[PDB]
Amino acid sequence: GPVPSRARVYTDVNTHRPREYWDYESHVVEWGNQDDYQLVRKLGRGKYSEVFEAINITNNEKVVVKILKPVKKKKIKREIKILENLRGGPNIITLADIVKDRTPALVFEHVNNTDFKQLYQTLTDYDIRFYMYEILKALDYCHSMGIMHRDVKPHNVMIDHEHRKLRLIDWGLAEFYHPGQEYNVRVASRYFKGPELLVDYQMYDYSLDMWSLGCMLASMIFRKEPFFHGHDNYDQLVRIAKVLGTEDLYDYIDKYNIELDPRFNDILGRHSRKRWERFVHSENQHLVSPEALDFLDKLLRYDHQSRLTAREAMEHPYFYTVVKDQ
Ligand SMILES: CC(=O)Nc1ccc2ccn(-c3cc(NC4CC4)n4ncc(C#N)c4n3)c2c1
Repeated sequence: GPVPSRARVYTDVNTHRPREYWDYESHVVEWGNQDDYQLVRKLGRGKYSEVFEAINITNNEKVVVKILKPVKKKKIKREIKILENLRGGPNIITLADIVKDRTPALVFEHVNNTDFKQLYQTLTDYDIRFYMYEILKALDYCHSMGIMHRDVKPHNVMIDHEHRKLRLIDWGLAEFYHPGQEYNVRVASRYFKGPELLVDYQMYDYSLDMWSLGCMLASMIFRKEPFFHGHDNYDQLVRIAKVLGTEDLYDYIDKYNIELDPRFNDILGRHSRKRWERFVHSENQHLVSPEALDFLDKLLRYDHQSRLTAREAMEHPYFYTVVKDQ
């Protein structure tokens, strides 16, 4: 069987908490009053919800309402408990209310989000460093609180650019970290899935989020969205291997005694590790620095144990100007 793994940091944060902190199956949902909100317009669909802008008629606040499609009680309880545990944490979306009427609806703080397809193409070198640092504050916080996001991606990072305001949203896939637990690998968007998910290594941890973050950083500095563009989950690992190289991949598989799907055998092939420089062009060079590439290299690792922690990432030279300015 596969060799076990433990998070390097925040390993036992939940084991030290009272049971109720992480035992979300026992959680009793506190329902607010549905009549306090009126929907204004549809914002879009998720996997298991439709999202609206609304008004709290009680206080004239703009809010966001996520009306749940049918999902198991325990999955709703998990997201609620996590949002409550993290509330007040840096750049974590605030869950403001939970209502019903027999469908449950989560009510969030509204972020005046700048279009992800527009905003990203205006960002300067400084902006990317600044917003990356803001995401790292949210990830260090949630990790320190015993929670993996497991769905870090551009769509789940709301930025009100005028106010330099960022929030990490959509904690619907997040889970509590418990050492030894075998997690579901069927999480995250294709392009952002960590190698652990793609090879079916279940004993993963907070470090998953750091891979996803590295994918975001690469797509921003190189202006290549998505960065790792797979055709499916199998081809996704191939796309990663054509950049990181196959030697390190097979080293990771050996170290954890992972059983690789036989399918993969015929498709991974043999690939050198590429230098980052092949992704730099006249369009993106203003975003790309030695610091950026050093930081990126230390997030995008097969071996989850070798990736930077959120807290370590915050100390990287890439952020020195940002840290001084704050
Ligand atoms: C709520 C959730 O987890 N899922 C989700 C899924 C789809 C959409 C589509 C739009 N949203 C938004 C749009 C904006 N702001 C307005 C300017 C566009 N915000 N501001 C704050 C949240 C939250 N939470 C939000 N959500 C979604 C959220």
